[PDB]
Amino acid sequence: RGSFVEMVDNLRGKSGQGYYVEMTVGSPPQTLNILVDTGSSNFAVGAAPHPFLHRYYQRQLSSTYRDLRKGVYVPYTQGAWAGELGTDLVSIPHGPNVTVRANIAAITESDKFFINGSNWEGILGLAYAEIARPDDSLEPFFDSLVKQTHVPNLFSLQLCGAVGGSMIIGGIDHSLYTGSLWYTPIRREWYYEVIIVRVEINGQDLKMDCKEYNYDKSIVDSGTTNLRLPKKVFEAAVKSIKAASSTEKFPDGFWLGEQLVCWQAGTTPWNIFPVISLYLMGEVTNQSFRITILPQQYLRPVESQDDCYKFAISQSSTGTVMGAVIMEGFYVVFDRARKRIGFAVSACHVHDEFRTAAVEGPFVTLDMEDCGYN
Ligand SMILES: C[C@@H](NC(=O)c1cc(C(=O)N[C@@H](Cc2ccccc2)[C@@H](O)Cn2cccn2)cc(N(C)S(C)(=O)=O)c1)c1ccc(F)cc1
Ligand SMILES: [Cl-]
Repeated sequence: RGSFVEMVDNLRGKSGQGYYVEMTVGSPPQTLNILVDTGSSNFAVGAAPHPFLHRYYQRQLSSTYRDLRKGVYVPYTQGAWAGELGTDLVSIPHGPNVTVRANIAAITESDKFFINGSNWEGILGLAYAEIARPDDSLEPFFDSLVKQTHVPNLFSLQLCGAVGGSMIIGGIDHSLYTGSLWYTPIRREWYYEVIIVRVEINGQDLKMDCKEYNYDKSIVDSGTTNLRLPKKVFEAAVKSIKAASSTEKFPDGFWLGEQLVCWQAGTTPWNIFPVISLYLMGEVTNQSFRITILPQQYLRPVESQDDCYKFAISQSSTGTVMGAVIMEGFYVVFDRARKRIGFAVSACHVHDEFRTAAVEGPFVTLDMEDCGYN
């Protein structure tokens, strides 16, 4: 097919509990399934038995492992782990045709980090060194890949929800999207931080000051399931989504992610729930564009003749997190060489015969440089 064909369809996800790619570490080779996380910057692998791991990295069998004689601990919003730093050879067999010596944290203990049944045994933090632990001197995997090889400084993700998808490393594959790509600047290289300049629920502007949508940051994060919104924005958005979906009433806990609602298999009334649009700053002064997701992205299946769903927009106290809810609508291009992130409608996103996810523009939006937090 296109020149990156052998990286298409290189991601899997088991019951929707994270998308992961196979990575092969050490010598002789040990291949493990690695969750792709654009919200963090450590490459870390299970390296000791755990009840939720089928396999783990055995350093003593790899002749090329080098111990860096330093511990590392990483806490996330969900979960934490502790382990030991070293370096070893790493290749991605359905990724670029190169092998690099990368830092690797060997996870030896953890709390609420591994997910039973998820089939992944480590994490690949693809964001930048500023947020790596123990500190920014520990080079992240993608930085090593670009410094040691010819691979261009860009990767792109198509996360296909319900689970699989593609991680194209070093380019873009045009089969994975339709329409045009539209780009927003990476505001700052730490997380993949972006600026959200307007939010609409079924065409209706939420009308908050744009500084509320980015307080205290907005990031794109493939290792977080939900669209997470700061408190005032979440409360406002729920009020508006309730109002829009008012031909059916749901208990208050459903909008808090505490109750599920189930429909008989195949009857979910998608049409009653609104589309949600986020407008992002564009590449030209005063220009923006909008990405629009469907309830097939923000109502997530929980795995009888019953389709059960959880509402997967939730409250955050650390800014807007555009997680898998947002990314499953779109092919997302992390164009680190041009400090920008591109969105296009994904060729695999879940939709129905009446509505599809969309990426549209340009719009005119003034004073966008004021939306960001300082
Ligand atoms: C793998 C699974 N992920 C979740 O279940 C999940 C993970 C986190 C979280 O902290 N993610 C960490 C990395 C990590 C990866 C794996 C385990 C723990 C943590 C970094 O990305 C952000 N981070 C950096 C510093 C602080 N935080 C938060 C939440 N929520 C808080 S939620 C419920 O979505 O609002 C839910 C998944 C399932 C389906 C998918 F399509 C995609 C992902
Ligand atoms: Cl097209």
